[PDB]
Amino acid sequence: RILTTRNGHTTSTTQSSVGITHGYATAEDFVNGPNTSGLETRVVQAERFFKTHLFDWVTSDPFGRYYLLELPTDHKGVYGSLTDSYAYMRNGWDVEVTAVGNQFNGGCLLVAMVPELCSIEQRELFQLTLFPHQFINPRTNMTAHIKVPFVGVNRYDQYKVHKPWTLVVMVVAPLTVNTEGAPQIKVYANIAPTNVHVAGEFPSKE
Amino acid sequence: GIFPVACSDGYGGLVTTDPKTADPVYGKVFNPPRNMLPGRFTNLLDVAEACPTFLHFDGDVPYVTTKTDSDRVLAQFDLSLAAKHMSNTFLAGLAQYYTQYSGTVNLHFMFTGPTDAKARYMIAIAPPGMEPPKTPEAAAHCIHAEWDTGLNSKFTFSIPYLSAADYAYTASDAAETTNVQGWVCLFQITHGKAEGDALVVLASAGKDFELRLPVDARQ
Amino acid sequence: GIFPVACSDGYGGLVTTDPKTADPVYGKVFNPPRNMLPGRFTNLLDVAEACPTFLHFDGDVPYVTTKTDSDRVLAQFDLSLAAKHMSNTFLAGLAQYYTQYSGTVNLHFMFTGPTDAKARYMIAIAPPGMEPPKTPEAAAHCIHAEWDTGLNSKFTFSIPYLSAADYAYTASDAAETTNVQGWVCLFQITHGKAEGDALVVLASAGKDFELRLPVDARQ
Amino acid sequence: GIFPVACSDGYGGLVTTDPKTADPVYGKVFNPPRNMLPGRFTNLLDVAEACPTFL
Amino acid sequence: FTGPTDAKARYMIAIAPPGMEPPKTPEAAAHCIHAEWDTGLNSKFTFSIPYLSAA
Amino acid sequence: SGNTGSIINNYYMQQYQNSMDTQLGNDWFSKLASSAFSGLFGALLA
Amino acid sequence: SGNTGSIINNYYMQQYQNSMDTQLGNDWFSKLASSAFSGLFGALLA
Amino acid sequence: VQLQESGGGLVQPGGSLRLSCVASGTVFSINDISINHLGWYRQAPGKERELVAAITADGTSAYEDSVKGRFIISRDDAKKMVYLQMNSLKPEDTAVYYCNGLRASNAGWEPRFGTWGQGTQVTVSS
Amino acid sequence: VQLQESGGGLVQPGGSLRLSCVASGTVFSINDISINHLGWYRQAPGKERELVAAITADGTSAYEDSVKGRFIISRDDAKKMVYLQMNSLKPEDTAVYYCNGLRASNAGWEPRFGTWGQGTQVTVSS
Amino acid sequence: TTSTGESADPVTATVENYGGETQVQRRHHTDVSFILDRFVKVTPKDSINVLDLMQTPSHTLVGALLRTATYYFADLEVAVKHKGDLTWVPNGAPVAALDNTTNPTAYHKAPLTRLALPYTAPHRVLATVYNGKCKVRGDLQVLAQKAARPLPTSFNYGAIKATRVTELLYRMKRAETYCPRPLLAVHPSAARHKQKIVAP
Amino acid sequence: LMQTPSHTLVGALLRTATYYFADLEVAVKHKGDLTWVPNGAPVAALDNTTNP
Repeated sequence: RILTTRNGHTTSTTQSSVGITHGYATAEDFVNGPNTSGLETRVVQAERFFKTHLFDWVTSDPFGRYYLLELPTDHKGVYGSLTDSYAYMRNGWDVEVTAVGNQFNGGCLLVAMVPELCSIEQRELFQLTLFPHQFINPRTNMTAHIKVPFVGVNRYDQYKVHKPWTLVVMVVAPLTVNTEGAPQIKVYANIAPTNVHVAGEFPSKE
Repeated sequence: GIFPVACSDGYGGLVTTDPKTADPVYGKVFNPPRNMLPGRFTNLLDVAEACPTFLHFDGDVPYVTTKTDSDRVLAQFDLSLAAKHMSNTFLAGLAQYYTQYSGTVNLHFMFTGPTDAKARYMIAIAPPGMEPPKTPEAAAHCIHAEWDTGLNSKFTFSIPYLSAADYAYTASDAAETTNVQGWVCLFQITHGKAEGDALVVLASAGKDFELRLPVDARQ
Repeated sequence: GIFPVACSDGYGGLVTTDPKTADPVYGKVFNPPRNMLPGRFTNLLDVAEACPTFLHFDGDVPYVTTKTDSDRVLAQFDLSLAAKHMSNTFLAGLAQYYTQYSGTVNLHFMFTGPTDAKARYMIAIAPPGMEPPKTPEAAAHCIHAEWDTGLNSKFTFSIPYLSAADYAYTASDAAETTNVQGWVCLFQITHGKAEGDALVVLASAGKDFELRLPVDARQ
Repeated sequence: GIFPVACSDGYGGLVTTDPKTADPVYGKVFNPPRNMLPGRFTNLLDVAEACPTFL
Repeated sequence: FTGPTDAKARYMIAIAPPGMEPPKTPEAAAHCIHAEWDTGLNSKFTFSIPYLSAA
Repeated sequence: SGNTGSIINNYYMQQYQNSMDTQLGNDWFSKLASSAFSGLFGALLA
Repeated sequence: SGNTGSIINNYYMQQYQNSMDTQLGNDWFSKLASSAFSGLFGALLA
Repeated sequence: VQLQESGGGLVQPGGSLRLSCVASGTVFSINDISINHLGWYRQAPGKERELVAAITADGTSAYEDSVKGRFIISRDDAKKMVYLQMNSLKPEDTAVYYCNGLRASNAGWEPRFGTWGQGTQVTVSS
Repeated sequence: VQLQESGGGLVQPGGSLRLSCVASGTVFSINDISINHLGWYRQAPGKERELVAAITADGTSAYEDSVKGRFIISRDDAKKMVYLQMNSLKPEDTAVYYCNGLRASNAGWEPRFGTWGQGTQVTVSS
Repeated sequence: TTSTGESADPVTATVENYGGETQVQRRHHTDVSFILDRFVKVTPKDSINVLDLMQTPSHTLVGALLRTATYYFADLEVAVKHKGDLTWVPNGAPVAALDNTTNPTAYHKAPLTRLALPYTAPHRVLATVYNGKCKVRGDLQVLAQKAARPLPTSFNYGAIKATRVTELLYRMKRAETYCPRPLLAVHPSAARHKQKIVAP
Repeated sequence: LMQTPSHTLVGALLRTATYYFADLEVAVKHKGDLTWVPNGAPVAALDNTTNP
């Protein structure tokens, strides 16, 4: 079950994959609108991967433990400079989460992309399967793949005052090692912006 | 002379759910374009079929671990949308605003333990009028299905809609006697070296589920 | 029997902007002929495009004189129809009766000094989110234009409409912080023997300017 | 101007056997099927002809 | 890859062109030309170092 | 074509509702705003 | 097609009763619920 | 869902008691009503708890022929309370009284229809 | 646009003061309201002017833990005035108080949102 | 019916798996346009009220069913019981305009007054939840953040003012909803939470 | 429908059938506001205004 993704001049290959999940749409809608006066432009040098560390999955975490990650985060490449060079942006996301332990472990994880998550309740965790999601079960697979478009009440956004997405990873069944599995597991991510657009140049630095 | 008319008694009051409109005040307003935005839904019973949600078992966990002993019952509960085991799903949350229902309800089971743990389960439905079964031998005489773990780690079973009337109530938190719609029973037949491994379970609507008569009880 | 009707509750009051008429009292009146009189206008946004009006700079004068020193900023102000520099034009006077707008705004610059005085200017727009530039070098990285004096003594520049929403407010006299729509900055690049000469500046609507939602705040 | 009408005196009261209807409140309700059930009667003078009774 | 059937791993390889010190951490090397694979049924991988220069 | 939005014909004849105009035998600004010069004036490069 | 059940046309023009939509040139769940897999997966006997 | 009572404790025989049923509120469900049939039960030490009386939806009242004619029962639905009158005090009153509801089967009234009660005891001994 | 205050001057320590905020009227603009969050600031000689308290749109009130529990604040919107109560007088009250509004950012309240104030000073020394 | 769990793909199992029969469905009562079209009471204030759809209580039928959508659009109707005269003002207008009569004013006529208002916000769509706030001083930070996590201020349909307001009810028309969210029921303490149905 | 007295015209003529079907109209003279609630609904819903 091999799958190979490529964004720009970077690649990524996995051998235990159960597909891609397209959440909330499969295409992108109208980019040119009456609000930019026709001054937008695309940047293809900004669409590629970058990595980060999420948390360590120990055998002592009960059901309901979660980890939040706000998108777009502090980045240093060309994308992290776009937010310093322009005033309005829009782009979709492409996420991939990996938890590597041998096939003699037990437990389950659940990754999901949630628009505008602000302090979900405790009972609301039982219904997190309404958003685009995927499970990570060491018995079977080790990777998750999701794709999301740009959503918002505006056609272009100001990322210094609004973060429209959120990647949240929850524990539905605790980890078990059974004297044959790995003592613990570390979770990493891999993210690439898709279909970026910019408008409204800024003055210089100083 | 002008057209004579006869104002009628008992007609014309205000009713909060009548099918008629009001009078306009502000005219010629145009909206910003909103066509083809991602993620629309029109019927609230399509997100209930496309997206299932977790059940609730004793201990605040959505799963049931395998037992190593002479008792083989994993979970047993009444068949009702007001049951305690269904108090956190999207189905009960939506059904609390209607009075009657009918149709199928689906259940999904997923196995989690390692590659060298195997198990075997069974699920039955007991119609009302006789106490429910406690042992798999006795439950083998109801409507039942039976599966086991493998490469495909999920199973799906449809609780049939069986009754005398054509519709059934969603209300009446019982906390009492007199079951009306029956029970469902999950059993563990046997298992090999699977102590402590969990089986998560979800719930969702069926092909022909239906919901009628809206009401407002402030829940 | 006569046609029965049902008088309704909540309908029929008086509203000062409803679309309906009154009953006639005096009939068969003929008017004197008034066809083709000179100087008609139908839309109040056509005299705003055909006829620009003067701006207001510090000193109660509609112009800005060339400076002979190391500071090169001539005028800088927020982009809003409620700004102080726009308080005397026909555009602000008309826009004070609406709540929202959108589109382009035009600016006209005219040079006055003698035939042996020459100059060179530049104009930029800084979008919101970062303090505006003070020097032409720094403003060279925005949207800008640059001209100079000659035989044609006038220039015209269109401030683009750039924002997240589709419409923007005309209200909120600020006298405070938190700019919303940006600034515009007029600079003087260089000049030859033009000390004391003035540059008058006017303002007018654009091709696609639009104005909506009338209101009455008694101004 | 709007269409002028003349409300009339002596008309419009409530009568318990008039031929007219009321206003709906609750809409889109469907009934369970009841077609061809055994033992129907439409006129109360047909069970008086089909079934005599004792003196 | 050589280890037993119950050992799994994940690797990454990058190239840093001349003019700036090379990266020490995978996060920092994620901004070069790179590839990333993992162990499975096919135990081999192949990567081509591009020829990039002025001359 | 003012601020009126009913779709049923008026009840009274047009002779009683309004006054009638006669003929003898603004609106210059909509011709004037249409004749404005848009293009560039000099030779254009780039 | 909301909760409205009269059979006689509205009195006021559509321009005054509601606001008018424009065009530029949910509902994904009704496509998603239709693509669900119903049949059995393995070989079937009996 | 669980009914409270008050007015008991240690009391001397020969007084006058009015036991009160401080209900939890009777959150009871759907408009299917007019099966509102409450009652009172007594309980003996180590001997099965026995009925005393039962009130029907509107007006009928029956008692155990041991206490028949001596006690008076009535309910007040406008405020949703029910009480028990205790006159003609005998030594037989030493029992714990439970304010609860009835089932009204074909043979006889069946019990709750509830979780359980707490109870109030009236033991009189001279 | 500029708020006036009254009730200050030269006062002896140990009295009872109610500082009053004679607003210019608060001509404040569009229906975007419920961000009405006023406050009070104190200022020290040559030392940066510090906050004292802040009132939220409806009911929440916070104070500097130096004066916490000692002062009472409340606003009256029906007539659009806000006041400051001064009880438990200490030597620490020697500061000029500014009746102004707040910004309510993520980290902390930010200042005006205004041109500036005039102020009233309450210096007490025994 | 077996399948892969992690794949997150929908799968439904009918009663034909064990010999049953699949019947006819009628789902008219769950449509968004239908169910959200009815009046809902709101606690009003004496003089000035800002018409915002997040003032319906979250436990009522319309309140919660609205709150299971992230973005929405609708027109509005209000029914007001007042004394004096009632003046409406569009989105984003000065608060001095609440005193001027040229703005749509309905003269008092008993018992109440029902109106129909358009949608006048500048955005293409509204929102029920917004992630803008990007989230000793113990109480300070509490009441700072508690008031620093509301919605933006341009999410409203206007304002009304009268000499006194006694009732105020909302009704939505042409409702559309995007991107669903959780919706929860009352959690029973015992084995079941039962309403006392109509029964004597 | 079994609350009509058995001696009236409608009461008895209805009671000479074992099974029946009909819609309903009511005419009420009251004070305050009147709330209707469908078959089989909780008795708390008699206080909520969203019901007709």
